[PDB]
Amino acid sequence: ESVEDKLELRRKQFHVLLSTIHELQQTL
Amino acid sequence: QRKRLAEKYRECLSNKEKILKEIEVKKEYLSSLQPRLNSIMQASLPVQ
Repeated sequence: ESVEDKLELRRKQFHVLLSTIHELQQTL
Repeated sequence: QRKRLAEKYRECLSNKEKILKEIEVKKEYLSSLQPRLNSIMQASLPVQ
């Protein structure tokens, strides 16, 4: 459960980074 | 005194040209780092 929570946190961080890259591509 | 005032005006014009060159360098650095960050994000998304 701890490993799954860490993997879900890494997946949410990667999704937040992809959303920030999409917002930067939309703003520029 | 007029020659010293002309030299001070030339130094002020050189400082203004250096400030304009720094502003142009910052604008070109932002314009280059925008596509550089886009390419870095496109490279990071394949690794992700």
